[PDB]
Amino acid sequence: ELDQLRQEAEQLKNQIRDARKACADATLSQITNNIDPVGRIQMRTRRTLRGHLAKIYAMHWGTDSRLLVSASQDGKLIIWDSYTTNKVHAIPLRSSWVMTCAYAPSGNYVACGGLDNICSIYNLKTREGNVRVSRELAGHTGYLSCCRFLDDNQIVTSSGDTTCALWDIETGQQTTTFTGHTGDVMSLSLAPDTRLFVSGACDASAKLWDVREGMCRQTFTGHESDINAICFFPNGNAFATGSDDATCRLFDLRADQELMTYSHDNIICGITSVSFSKSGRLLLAGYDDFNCNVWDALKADRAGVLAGHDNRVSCLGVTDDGMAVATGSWDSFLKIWN
Amino acid sequence: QVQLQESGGGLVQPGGSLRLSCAASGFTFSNYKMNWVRQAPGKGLEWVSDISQSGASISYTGSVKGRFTISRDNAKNTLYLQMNSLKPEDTAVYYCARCPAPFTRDCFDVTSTTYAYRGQGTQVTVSS
Amino acid sequence: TASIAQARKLVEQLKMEANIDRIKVSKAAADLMAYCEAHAKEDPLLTPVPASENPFR
Amino acid sequence: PFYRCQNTTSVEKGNSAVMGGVLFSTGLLGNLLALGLLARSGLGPLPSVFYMLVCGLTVTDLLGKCLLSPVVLAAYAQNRSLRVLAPALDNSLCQAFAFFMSFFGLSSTLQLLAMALECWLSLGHPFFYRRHITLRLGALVAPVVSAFSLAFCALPFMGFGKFVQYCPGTWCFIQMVHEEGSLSVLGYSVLYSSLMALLVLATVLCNLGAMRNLYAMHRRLQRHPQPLEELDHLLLLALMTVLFTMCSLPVIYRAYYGAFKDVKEKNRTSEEAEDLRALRFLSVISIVDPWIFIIFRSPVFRIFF
Amino acid sequence: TEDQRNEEKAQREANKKIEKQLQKDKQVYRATHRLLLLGAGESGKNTIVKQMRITSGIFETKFQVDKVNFHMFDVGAQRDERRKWIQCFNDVTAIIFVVASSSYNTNRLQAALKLFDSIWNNKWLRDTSVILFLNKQDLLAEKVLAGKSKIEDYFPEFARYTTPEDATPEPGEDPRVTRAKYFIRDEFLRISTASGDGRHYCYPHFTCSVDTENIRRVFNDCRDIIQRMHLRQYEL
Ligand SMILES: CC(C)CCC[C@@H](C)[C@H]1CC[C@H]2[C@@H]3CC=C4C[C@@H](O)CC[C@]4(C)[C@H]3CC[C@]12C
Ligand SMILES: CC(C)CCC[C@@H](C)[C@H]1CC[C@H]2[C@@H]3CC=C4C[C@@H](O)CC[C@]4(C)[C@H]3CC[C@]12C
Ligand SMILES: CCCCC[C@H](O)/C=C/[C@H]1C(=O)C[C@H](O)[C@@H]1C/C=C/CCCC(=O)O
Repeated sequence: ELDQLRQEAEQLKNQIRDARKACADATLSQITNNIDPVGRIQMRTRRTLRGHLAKIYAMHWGTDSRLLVSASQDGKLIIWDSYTTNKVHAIPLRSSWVMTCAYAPSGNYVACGGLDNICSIYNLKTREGNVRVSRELAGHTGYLSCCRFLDDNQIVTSSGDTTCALWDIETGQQTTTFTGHTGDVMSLSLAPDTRLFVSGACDASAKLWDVREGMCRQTFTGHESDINAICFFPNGNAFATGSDDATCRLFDLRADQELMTYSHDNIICGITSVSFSKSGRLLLAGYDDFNCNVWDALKADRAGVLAGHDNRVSCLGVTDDGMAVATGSWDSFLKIWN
Repeated sequence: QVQLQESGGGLVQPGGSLRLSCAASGFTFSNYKMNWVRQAPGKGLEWVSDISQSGASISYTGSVKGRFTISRDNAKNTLYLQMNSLKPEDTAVYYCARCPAPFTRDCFDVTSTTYAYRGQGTQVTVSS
Repeated sequence: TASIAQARKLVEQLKMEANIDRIKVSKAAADLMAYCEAHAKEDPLLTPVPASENPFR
Repeated sequence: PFYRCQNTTSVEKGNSAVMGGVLFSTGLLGNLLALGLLARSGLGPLPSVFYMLVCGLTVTDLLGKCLLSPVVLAAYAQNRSLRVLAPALDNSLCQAFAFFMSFFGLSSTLQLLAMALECWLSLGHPFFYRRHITLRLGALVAPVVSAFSLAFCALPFMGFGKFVQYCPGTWCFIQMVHEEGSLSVLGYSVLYSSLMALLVLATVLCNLGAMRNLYAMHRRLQRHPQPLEELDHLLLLALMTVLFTMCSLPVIYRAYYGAFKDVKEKNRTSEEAEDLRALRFLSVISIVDPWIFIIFRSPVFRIFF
Repeated sequence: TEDQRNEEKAQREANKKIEKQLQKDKQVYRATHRLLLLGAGESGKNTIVKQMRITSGIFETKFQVDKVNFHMFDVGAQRDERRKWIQCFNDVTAIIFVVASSSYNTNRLQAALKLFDSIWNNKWLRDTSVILFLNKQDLLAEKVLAGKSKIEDYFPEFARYTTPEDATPEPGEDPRVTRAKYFIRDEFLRISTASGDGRHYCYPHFTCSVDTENIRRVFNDCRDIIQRMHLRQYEL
């Protein structure tokens, strides 16, 4: 009987591939060939943040574009001032091997987690003035890979259990469970409207999820290896994913297929982080070669290189306003570029 | 999408010979290391053999050395496993396992849980 | 049960995803180019932001 | 007068300034190569305690050769001793030259002892090194050593110790002899000699401990449990210790001899010749340190060597 | 803007306090030596953790040896896909790899060998030493002395293997037990020496689940690793 299900799945996949091919009347590169190239932008480190002990693994810019949160595996979650480089808070983490961090839009709460399988919440604006654990989300059965705040009460978290979950910070329970991924989820990305989120699960495929409906709305299979990074396009209609194959691929929720690929022969190392600028014309992706290459979202060319780090690049994020970009690396130093 | 289609397996008597074939697709067959794993009836996954990207370094398990021959041809993205002499204990579903990442030699495809880069496998049985 | 339940869920999800409202790629590329050229000047990274306005001086 | 050319303004022509020119040029070239390799490393490796210690040591050695060699050679050449070589407000340049000489010697000895102790603590007491020793400590080691050397060599100007000119007339040093026996003039000399001997013995003991730890590591590596392993560090440390001892023992021996091994000095010529040699050998430490500590370790040199 | 300058001074004071706190944290950290414990499911690693300690995805085991803090971390309750989260332990002092030598037939010894090879070849682990604890030696002795579990049936190269000259057999141990032990050791030695060396070293130690000397063995391995890491300093 399993052969019938296998043949049915094969025919469904073939029909979906034929449909995607029929919708591919043209290619984004052939149409953008007329777009003016960005050329070259010599970005320099305007601010250097020091104080982290162990290798930094995660980072997330704040909506205010002033404060930033970075998580290191030394058991500390430091908040830095983008303009003055002054550390605002020094939150010691109960779990040393922290692998994710999230800064709430309002800045009243902060989340983080890792191998402990617990996404602890921290309140930065307590009446006492100190930062204390607000909620512990210990329902996951795997290491927390990435987390992003939907609001002051809702937060999406990725775990090594190959399933994402929507959490209610007030009650501390899984509001909705997202199943369907084959491998361990690595990164998360919230749409501008906070209604959809995508993620890779070490299966060379990205899935579109609905926060309210709680189902895999769409699925992409453009990559060829494990996906470690994902970020939505500023418009919310497309997203780019970073994989160990050393290639970045742009996917559109409406096209349901890969639009273009960003890669180079000399670039053979894996990808760790990917992010878009305010306009989305620049695709800043971190690579394991100790430098971050800026790829033109339209021309598929390297518009710049950020070789200021001495160790592997782990996280990368651009401010909502797009003023400056900070690149995290295992060297325990955060460099802000502009 | 990564796709692996194993073939060449079937029934055989003790001392026979089979030549399994796996049709690779959806990736650069030459940039990834190929590994053969089997799951005996009522048992866990067992590593059989591997073959490097260029095909120079080859290794087999002690129960397979000098009995099976692995081979690959990147010119068509296909893997092979020549079985010279089988025995009843060799009955198992042979799955084709690919390296997690390219340009690497550290494999973690023996995972018991569902591996995202393995084929459906081919059923091979040996009986007198 | 689990072996067949996984396949059943996969088939159901694939059926649900097959009937989506797929859009052409030309229109998506045109919309992306329009969005890029619209907020081009509003991107401090794409265009050279003045030194005075830059808080990172 | 024991010091034949003390109040003198001559230089027994019977002495050719070749032995100083070579000692100056070789050391200058060595220190220049060392600093060039260090600058190449800093422009691109990462900083470390040993790196900063070696940097301080080589910079101090270069700053010495400069001042001193320049004055001596000036003299020999021009043909006027230091007491008249600055024919000006300068019965000076004879006490200042000896002050700088003693300061640089004591500072080189102290920095060598500090590096030996750091290596010994790192290789024999790894936990203690990881716990207490950091780059902030190595950064302050050299300034503190220089300050201590200055404070110690400033004593002859407070009535405890004197500086006198020797036979060649082109250089000066602590009054190792003792005129008639003023525990005040002889006190500073004997104290400097004792301090130098103690520092040399401590450095030798630290080098022996480091070599023992390296030999133990080599024995453990013989079994399974571009760069070079401890086997080359063993030879490097052995050569360094041997040369340092052979260059530091003569001056201490001569100091003790002029201090207590005499009642009325005899054979002034031999005493002066031996006093000159002693420092001739002691000056070789500054030429040996840069090579052994950087050049023999630099991969660029090991490729051909 | 006097208020702006006052807020800047307050933030500078807070930053100075946080810098003092971070200096204290670094002093406490560099004095601590983190260790990763890994091994097959059938290995006796649980007994080792129990002896050393006498829902969460990771367990912390703190033990002191000669006034030296050691933080051994167990990564239990985690999926067997280790290719991702194993990278987080790149800076650990050592990786305590516990393998059951008597677990050879499926053939768990082959799986342990492949896991050790992958750990040794992992790019992000080429600078991390692995402490190989060949656990369950009594079971291997009982199986090879009075048993029909011929190693040549699952390791044809064993038929031609012979006890090396450097072998230090235990007083009273049967020659066959020592031969099997040293063959299983060389099985990992080949992988650890031919795949690369110089950046990290393997410390094979024949131990048992109840052996209390495992703590001293880990202490000696940490000493050796820290010494060999300090030796790198002397390279300009
Ligand atoms: C930590 C390392 C890399 C930096 C410090 C090394 C160098 C640059 C510094 C530290 C202390 C310095 C010495 C301090 C005292 C004196 C006294 C005087 O007679 C001339 C300068 C001299 C001789 C200095 C030479 C340069 C010196 C040795
Ligand atoms: C004393 C330390 C801290 C500072 C070192 C600076 C050097 C350049 C200074 C300090 C004191 C100085 C000495 C003090 C007084 C005299 C006068 C006369 O008798 C000859 C020179 C001599 C002996 C000076 C030579 C230069 C000198 C040695
Ligand atoms: C001297 C002990 C500390 C070392 C300080 C410095 O490095 C020494 C440099 C020496 C040279 O290189 C040339 C010259 O020898 C100079 C110092 C003079 C020593 C005795 C005079 C030699 C002579 O009259 O011919």
